[PDB]
Formats: sequence, C-alpha cells, structure tokens
Amino acid sequence: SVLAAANPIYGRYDDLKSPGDNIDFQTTILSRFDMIFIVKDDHNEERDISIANHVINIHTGNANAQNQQEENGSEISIEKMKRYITYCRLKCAPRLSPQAAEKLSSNFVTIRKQLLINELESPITIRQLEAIIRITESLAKLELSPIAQERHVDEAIRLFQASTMDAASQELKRRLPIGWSTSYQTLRREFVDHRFSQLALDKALYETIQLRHQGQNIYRSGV
Amino acid sequence: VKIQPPLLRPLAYRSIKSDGLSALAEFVGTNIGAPATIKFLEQFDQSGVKEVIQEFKVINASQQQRFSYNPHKMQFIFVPFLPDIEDKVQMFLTRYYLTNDRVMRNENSITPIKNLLGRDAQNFLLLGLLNKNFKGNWSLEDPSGSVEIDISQTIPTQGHYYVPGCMVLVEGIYYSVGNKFHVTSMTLPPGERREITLETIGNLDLLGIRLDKDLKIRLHLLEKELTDHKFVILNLFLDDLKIMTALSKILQKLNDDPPTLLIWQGSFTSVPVFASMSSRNISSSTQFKNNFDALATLLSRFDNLTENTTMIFIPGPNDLTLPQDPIPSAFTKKINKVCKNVVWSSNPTRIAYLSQEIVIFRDDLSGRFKRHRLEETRKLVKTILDQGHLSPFLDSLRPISWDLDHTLTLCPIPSTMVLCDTTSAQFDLTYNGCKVINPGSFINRRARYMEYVPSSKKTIQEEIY
Amino acid sequence: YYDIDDVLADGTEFPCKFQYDIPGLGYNPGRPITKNTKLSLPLWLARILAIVGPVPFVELLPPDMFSTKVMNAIKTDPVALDLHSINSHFFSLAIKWIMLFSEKELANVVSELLLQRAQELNHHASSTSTFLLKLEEMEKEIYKKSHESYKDTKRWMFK
Amino acid sequence: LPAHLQQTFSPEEIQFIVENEPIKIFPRITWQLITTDDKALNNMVAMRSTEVVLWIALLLKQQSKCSIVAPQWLTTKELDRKIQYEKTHPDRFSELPWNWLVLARILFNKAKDDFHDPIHELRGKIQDLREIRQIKVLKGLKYLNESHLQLDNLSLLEINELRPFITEIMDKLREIHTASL
Amino acid sequence: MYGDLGNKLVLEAKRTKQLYARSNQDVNLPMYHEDIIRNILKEVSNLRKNTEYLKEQQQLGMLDDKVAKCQYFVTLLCMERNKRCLLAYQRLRTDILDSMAWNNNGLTNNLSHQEQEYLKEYCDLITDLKSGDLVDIDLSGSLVPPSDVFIDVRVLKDAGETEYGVFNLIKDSQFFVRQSDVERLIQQGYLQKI
Repeated sequence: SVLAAANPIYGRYDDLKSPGDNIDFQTTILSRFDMIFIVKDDHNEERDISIANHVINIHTGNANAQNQQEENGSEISIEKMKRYITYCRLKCAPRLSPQAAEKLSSNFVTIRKQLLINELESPITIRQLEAIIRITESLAKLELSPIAQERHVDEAIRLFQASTMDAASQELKRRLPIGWSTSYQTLRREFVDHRFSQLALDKALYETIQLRHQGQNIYRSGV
Repeated sequence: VKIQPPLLRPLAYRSIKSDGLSALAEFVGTNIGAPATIKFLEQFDQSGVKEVIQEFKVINASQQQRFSYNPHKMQFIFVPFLPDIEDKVQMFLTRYYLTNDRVMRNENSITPIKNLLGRDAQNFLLLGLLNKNFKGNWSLEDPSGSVEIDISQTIPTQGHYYVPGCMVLVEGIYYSVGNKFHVTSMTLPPGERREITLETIGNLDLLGIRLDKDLKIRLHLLEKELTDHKFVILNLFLDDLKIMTALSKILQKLNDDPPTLLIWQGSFTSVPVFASMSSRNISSSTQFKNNFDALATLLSRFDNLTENTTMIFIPGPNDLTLPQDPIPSAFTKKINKVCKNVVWSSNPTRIAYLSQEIVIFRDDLSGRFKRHRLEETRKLVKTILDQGHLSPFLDSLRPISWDLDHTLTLCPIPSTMVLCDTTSAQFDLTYNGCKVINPGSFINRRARYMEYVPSSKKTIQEEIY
Repeated sequence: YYDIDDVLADGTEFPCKFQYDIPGLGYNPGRPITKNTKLSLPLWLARILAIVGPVPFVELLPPDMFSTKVMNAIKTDPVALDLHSINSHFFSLAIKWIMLFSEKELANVVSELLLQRAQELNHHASSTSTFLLKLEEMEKEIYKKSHESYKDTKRWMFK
Repeated sequence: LPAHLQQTFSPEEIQFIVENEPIKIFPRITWQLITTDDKALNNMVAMRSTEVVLWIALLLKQQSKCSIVAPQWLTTKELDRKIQYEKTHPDRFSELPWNWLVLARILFNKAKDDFHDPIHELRGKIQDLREIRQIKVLKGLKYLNESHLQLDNLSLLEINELRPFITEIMDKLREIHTASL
Repeated sequence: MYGDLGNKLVLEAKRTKQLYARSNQDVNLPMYHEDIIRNILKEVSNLRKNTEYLKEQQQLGMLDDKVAKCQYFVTLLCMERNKRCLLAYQRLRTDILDSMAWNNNGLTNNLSHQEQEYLKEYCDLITDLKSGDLVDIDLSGSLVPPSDVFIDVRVLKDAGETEYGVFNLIKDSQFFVRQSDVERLIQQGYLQKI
C-alpha cells in the first residue's frame, strides 16, 4: 500500500490557473490511486493565533505535551494501537451488508453524473468505487463486528466526496458575455429604463451558468 | 422492590405485635432507602401507629415530555432556553420516519428517490413531500435526494385536500432523458383507526401517569354513570355591550344549571397590540387589562359559578406562529384572586382524560385551504385525520418552534379534537372514530354556542336568538 | 431438537439423488425434475426423505466426505489430519449418517481416531501452535471446560 | 441457577465436603453446641488428645486455643516407602488418605508450627509423588474404552477435575457403538 | 437460502453463548430481530396458503396424486425446522434472562416487551417461592460456602447508608466485618473487596 506526498509546480498558484495542470505525464496514475487531497492555505486570524500558540505550546512549556491526564482518559499508548491492529487484521472477516449495497449503487451514479456536469458543458473509474467500499470495512475492523451496516458505511461517502470534489472543481447573454457588472443594480436599471420587482427579481432570476457564477461573485460585489 | 423482612424485623423491634409490625413492614416495603428506611421508620394506641405508618387532568404543552423515534430500533427513548439547529434538522426527519412506520403497518413497494434516479428505465409509487424550488420545478423530497415532478395531463383521485407541504403518493415513471418524473395519479396516504393504532403502541405511556395500564373498566363505567361532567364551549370579545348582554343571558342559564367545564375561546379583543400614539392616554395593554377587569366584574356578578365548576382560558391570535405560551398573569391577577378553578392552556392543548384523548385547538384551516390547492367538510376532516398532523405546511409558511413539534404530532389518534374554526359553519361528524366537531362563530351566528356531553357523545346547539 | 448442534448438524447439504420424478423443485423453473438428479440436500429433510416409500424416495449416494481416500487418510496419522476444513462437524454428523446407512466397520474405525484425538487434546490441555485451530466443535467445548478446571485448581491451591 | 459446574463439584465445594473430617487436638482449656452432630463433650484437659471435626479446629486454631497434633500417617519415611512402592507398581495406585491434598494445604497454613522440619522436606515429596501419580493416571488413561474404567486409588480432588473429559467422551463411544447395531 | 433466516438467528445465538463465556457476565443481549421473524412468518404464511390451496384443489384438478402429498410432508418439516429455530432461540434467549433474574435479585429497554412481561411474572413467581420458604431461602444468592467468619470489605461508591445496627456507610472506607451484611450490600455493588 503506497502513501504519497507531492508538490505541484509553483506552489499555491497551481489552483489559480485551470485546476488541472499538476502531473505532467497523465492522470492515469492518480486514477490508480484511491484518495486525492488538496491542502489549501487560508488566513483566519483566530485560526492563525491558535495555530501559533498551539505550536509555541508544543515547543515550550509542554502545554500540549496535559497528555498524561489525557492518557488517563484517552488513548493510553501508541504501542497499544499497534497491538490492536495486529489483533484486528486477521480476526475479523468483514463484508458489506446487502441493505447498504443499493445505496452505493445509487451513489456511483451521482458521482459519474457530477463528472458529466463538469466535463461535457465545459478521473473516475470503478476503482474509485473500489476505494469507497474498502473504508467501510476498515472502520468495521475497528468495531470488530462481522457485518456491515447502513449508518456504519455512509460516513465514508463524506470522506470520499471531500477528496474528489476538490479534484473535479437572453438579456445577460446578448448584453454582457463576461456577465460582470450587468446584474441586479444594472439589470434593475436597464429594465427600469416594467414587470420587474425586486422580490420578483430574486424569484424569477433564481441554464445560464453565468447567473450561478455571478451569484458566487457579483452578489457581495453589489452589482 | 427487594428487601429482607428477617433483617427488617429486629430493627422494627426496637412490645409490638407481630401483626402490626408485619403489616407496616409490608406496606412500607415499596418505599426504600439506600437505607433511608431507618429514617422513615423511626418517625413512626394501635390506631395512632396504624395511621402514622401510612405516610383526570389537562396536558400542559409547555410541560409535556419528549420522545424521539429511532428508525433502527422502531421505538422511543427517554429524551428529557431556545432550541438548537440539530433539532430543526431532525424535525422533518421524524415526520417522515413516523409516516414510514405507518406505511409498513399497511404492508407496489418502498424505494427511495436516489435509487430511481440512479436507474434510467422502468415504474414506482414514490412517497415524499410536495415542495417547490423554482417555476415549474415541483420537487419531491425523502431523506435521500430530490426529483422534479410533473402533473402533465394527470387525472388524480378526488382526494381530501392535495396541498403543498404534504407527504403524498404518486405513481409514474422517471425517464431520466429529461429527468422529469411523471405522475399518473396523486393520492393521499391512508390513515388507520385509533383502535389498532393504540393496540400497537406497546405498553408505555403516551399521555401521562412507566407503562400502559388502561385496563380499568371503572373508568368507562364512571363516564357512563357520572353525567356530572358537562362541557361548555363558546371567538369572544370583551369591549361591547352585546357581549355583556350575551353573558347576562348565558350566566342566567348557568346560574341555574351548574356546569362543569367552561371552555373560554380565544380572541379576547377586537384590536391587536403595537401602540405608538399616547393621545388618549392608553395602550393595548391598559385597555386589555381593563377588559379583563370588566370580565372579572361580570364574572363576580354571579357567585354560583366556580363553586363547583372548573374554567379554561384560551389565548387567541391577538395576545402578547404556533405553539404559544398563554396569557401572562399580569392581566389575570384580579380574576385569579376572585376565582379558584381557572387554568391557562396553550393553543393547542389536550385534556388528560383517564380513558380518552380530548384535544382543543383554535385556528382557521379552511380560510387557507381554498387559496393553496394544486388544481367538503368531510374533506377537511379527512385531511387532518389522515395526515396525522395539525399543521401540514412548510416552516417557511408557518414558523414552527423547534422544541414542541412533538406536541403537535397527532400520535396517536385522539378521541375528540376541539377545532374552533372562525370561517366555516358549525358541525360535528364522525370519521373512523375520532369525533371531529366545529362550534363555528359565536357572535355573527346570531349568538350561538355549544355544550357537549362526553358519555353519550351528544351534540346540542344552544341559541338565545 | 433444542441443542444448537442439532439444527447445526442437520444444516449441512448432502448430494443424494431421488429415485422418482419431482414436481415443485424447492431449489430451476422446470417445473418437474427428472429422477436421479443429484442435488445436495439438508440432513434433516433428506434423512427421512427416502425413509418413506416401500421403495425409498432417494438413492442416498455415498458421501464425498466419507470417501475411501478420506477414510484411509484418517486411518493413517490422526494427529496431523485436519477435520475442520472438510466438514467441520464430523463425529456428530457421521453418527447421524451412519445411523441412516447402518455400517459397523467405519464406526469401529473412527472410534479409535477419536480416542487418540482425546489423548492428544488432553495433552495440550495442561498449561501451541497451529493444530489447536483445526479441532472440531465438541472437542473445543470440552477443552474450554478442562482448561478452567485446571486453572482454577492450581488457583485453588493458593488464593 | 448456578450452572457451574454443573456436573463437577467446585473445588471450594469439595473443600466444604472435607470440612466434615474429624481430627485430634490438644486444647488450651483444662459448650453444649446444640446444632447437629458434635454432642460432645465436657471441658477437656490441657494438652490432651481429643477428636473433633476439621472446621471447628480451624476456628480454635484461629484463636490459638488448641494444639493440633500432626497426623501420624504423614511422615516423610512413609512417603518414601510409598514412592518406592510406586516405582515398582506401574498399575496400582496403592495408598492415599484420599483427602490428604487439601489437608496438607491447610496444615501448612497454620499447623506448620507443630511439625518437625516439614519445610523444604515433605512438601517436595508430596509434589513429586503427586505428579508421578498423575502420569501413572495418564498411562492407564490411554487404555480407556467402554465399559470398564480403573478407578483404583486416588485423591478425590484430581478425580473431580478430570471428570468432564472422560465422562463426556465415553458416552460418545457407547452411543456410536451400540447405535451401530 | 430457504431456512436461511433460521441459520442466521441460530448462529447469533451460538455466538451469544461464547459472548457470554467467561465473559465477565456483562451480558446485555443486543436485540430481538423481529424483522427476520416477520420474514419467516411471510414465508410460512405463503407456503401454508398455497398448501391449503392445493389441499382444496386436490379434489378437483390434482385428484389426490401420491406425489402431491410429498410437498405437504416437506413443508411440514420445514415448518418444524423454522419452529425449532425460534423455539431454541427463544429458549436460550429466555434462559439468559432467567439467569440474570436469579443472580442479582438481590435481596434491557432494547429487548422485546414479551420478555419483560415474562420477566416480571417470573420474578414475581420466584418471589412467591421466596415467600414459601420460610426456611429461609435466600435461594437465589449465597452461592459460595462461607469461611471464616469475618472478612475485610471496602466501600464501592456507597455513602450511605442498617440491618440489625446502622453502620454508617462511608465512601472509600474499608472495614473488617462478618459475611452477613456484606452479602446484602454486595448485591447492590456497594462493596468491593471480598
């Protein structure tokens, strides 16, 4: 089982151009992997202060290092975790549950549709389903139980969807192709200069993808 | 409870007859300490020792319990200012799962929405909430996905009342090519009777007494015998002489016949709150306080009442959105001082009857149903009884408090629901057992009111004009 | 019966072909299956299936588990033989089969095998490696009992 | 429903059984228990031999009111002749007091002070003879078949712990054999 | 594939034994799967409905053929099999509760109501027998033979507190006392060392 730790070219700018542009050879190696995670870097002053003093406490004054009462209350040792994995691997014989299988069958459809939406108007394989399905038994190996459950398996959908959505991700049209600045302020002006109502605006307005993108940006832009 | 009487006896010994000591040991036996039993026993002629050793409601909406449904165990748990978000989320989830178990009791199958959209061909009678997201975008929702629904050339049944914010059943095909689910016929999910329902609740408590012990025939017998408990039901204002005149003739009929249970309706004032001009030196508060004082004066004019009659207040739509805490004590101080058998129930409320489920709820359902249909009296009753809920509407229409939706849930089917409508005529009909009534207006019906007999379930109208 | 081993013992499927035509296959949409179709069948049903006639309803073909290769293989070196993969219910199963068929020879064979197994199982009992895993159910249960007996005995010696 | 064993007696239960054993003592004194079986006797003269049941002697020893005499049969030279007899008797399990195991365990707890140098002496002997007896049980145990089982001489304790094994096996043998007919 | 639900349930019972083996006895039965029981009921109901159907049709179109009786004889056994599985299952299921009724009385919620009904009647019945003796028994506890006579016990979260004299139970205070009162307090778990 292989564990990767890469660096795209030019650091954090690789996500500012098209979201691909990372492996120069091809994407078939990543299709032969299981989980792909993208680490970002966003400023949050409270998070920044917390990550600061958390790390100062790690270096000095052993504040995070309290752990002994935590040992008294949680995770008494690492070697304990190792002995537990040795016991866990050969004993349980995990397998999924039949009532949970129809859920995954209906879900792989939605992910492949998600790729259809981002692809045809503008890499998933069945090995991706193979990756989703094994995490279920891993947490099951923690529970040590021989069957699988509905609620015990669906947690994995959140963890895998988090790893691949980052992988995938008349007026307007003939007025502003770029679409910027032509929204509700300007649109209200243009229409004003006789059926438009602000409430009606937000209702009737809500497959021009320009309105979606404008919503993401132009909304708090004001116009 | 577990005890050892041989250990108990020398403690009890510190002469005393065996019969008295044994009797008190047996009787005190249910009470136990850790133990504290010594403290209670030391507290204790034969008559004095024998006496010394010895030592029907209304459900409060704000003080009721809370039970949560579990789809995995199919049972309820011991659940117990403002509520939480998790509660808002689990709100709609609980309704669908209760309806889910109701569907399993009625045994052409069950399948969620994602499974059909996961397929692409066909043929199912899907279950879900008729919501709407965009123009022509009539969505349906279960806990696994959404799907656009169409009623293009549909001939549904002559249902009770197809309304949005209602869990219904529609048959058709998916046809993912346009991704538009089609409807053959819209039908409503059937509701089963209260008999088999209460048979299958289990053996716990859903009303307040923990198990189920409704096996006392004396309850049914006493109701069949005690005709002493009569109900009186009266919209009712306070600032008109006509109201005073009506109360004069009413109290004239009540001073003679002593009633038992008064039901004072809502809407105690013709005007609402939110005063902003102090020209006439008054406000809605002072005016309402004086109206209560006038009502207290009319109530105190005849002291035959309250001697053996219990009273009930009901807050209306113009007091200081459902549910609603009652009218504050600050406006009922004088009436509470004069009388002693008063109560201030929430709207709605339930009367805790030893063997029956009587519920009282005042609102205008019919005044909203004509303006919200897709495309009579029994239709209304059929809707409320089949849906098993008081408010089948979205929260973006009727803002529901997150904590007490359980109170509003019609689990189970009640015995008699007092629905005081202000826009439909008065009636009383039966449908699968739950006797649904309607008193109608009270003033514009040329001064009419109702009086109900619980034993023989008789319904008589009483008019002064 | 109420013993878990009984329903467990009758659960194993046995390939015995019926002598007659059988409409209504319980296992496909023929509907009737021609005679002498070999199909594995549970011991409970198939046990008395041919008992009713006076010609029996089932041929009761010899068990593959009881093959001469198996039987002599077990006659060779019992300590090493693994019963757990082949059945794993063996003594409790074979007694039922042998009651149906009523042969005296192999009973006299298996008994000695059981005796040596007992010898050996009691030898590991005093307090491994891989053998302790291949034992049949009944011997396992007895092993647990024997283990607690001795553990508790020596523990009984002191505290 | 205790469920344990249920066929075997618990070790502590057999200890409860051996409680019934009478034994000689030397009381410090120079009564009339109405309970069940003692019925005896008048106040005994100090340092004089009198037979009494085991558990009451345990009591008196706990209060140190009696001087327990050591059992005459338990003498190292006698165990030596026993072990001698054992090396020459592959089959016979000859003499055992039959309750001696639990006795020695109890006598060494308290009564140890009265004996003359039992320490590091007979303790080894009883253990040695014990294990050689166990294996001689095993050698005769390989012969086991219906219908006879040679029970000859053994202390009840070991018989009790070995009980589940042989008892549950022989039934299978008899069943398959007779059943085959 | 057919009597399969029986295999799953009987198997769960088998595992529950081993789950209860040492164990320590903390045994809290996971649940009563009535859904699987419903499946059994649906299969038997379908089977005997067709069985009665053919039994009626036997006078018209089957004409009481000898082969037709076989299927009745088959399903009857299958029925017994189903029955047998549930019987044994419940018998052990009941047994374990019975044991739990004995040991700690003394001196859940997830499980099916029928069990609690039986349970409450069982415990009431055993109290009736406790009333009968009047021996005294005290037959549900006092499993270990006593010796000798006094013991040193330490308090287990009990303060507290009374029989014959009030001893003033105090948290984390070990005593030296006779077995008697200890026997009662141990039933509530209030005492720890023995």
